Amino acid sequence: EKIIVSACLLGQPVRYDGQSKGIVSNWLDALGAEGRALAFCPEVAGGLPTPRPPAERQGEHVVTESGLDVTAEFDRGAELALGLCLAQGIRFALLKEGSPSCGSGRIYNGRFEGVSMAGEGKTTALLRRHGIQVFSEDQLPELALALSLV
Ligand code: SF4
Repeated sequence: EKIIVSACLLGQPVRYDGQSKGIVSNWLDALGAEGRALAFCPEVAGGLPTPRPPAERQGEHVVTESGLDVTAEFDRGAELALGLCLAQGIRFALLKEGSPSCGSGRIYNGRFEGVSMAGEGKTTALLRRHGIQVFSEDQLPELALALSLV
């Protein structure tokens, strides 16, 4: 049984600033070694470049600080994540917290002022709407238990 993982959590330099959010986790390493962790970046899959300017949700819209609307790419990446899960039989996701794409518990408020609020990213919202459970890097034991049970 596989999971879809935010590519940045696996150390891939696909973050908006070309950096990575590689996490230290023996369990995630073992899952990867078994070919069960499918790296995925909604923003890069949606057609956005690396690097790219920061973006925040404003309701259903996703915009940059300058007002550029990038919802089309966010929604494409969200739909490609779902497509990958349906094709591979994946029903769990390990996505990056705070992201306008991958956030599951929190996101930035859309005012470009460093203020976080409770909410979810566009990919997470789509995945959960289709019955796929989304966990963050702060919920690895919960995700591991859910995956061990099936
Ligand atoms: S879109 Fe998601 S997977 Fe891609 S770099 Fe941003 S947080 Fe990581």
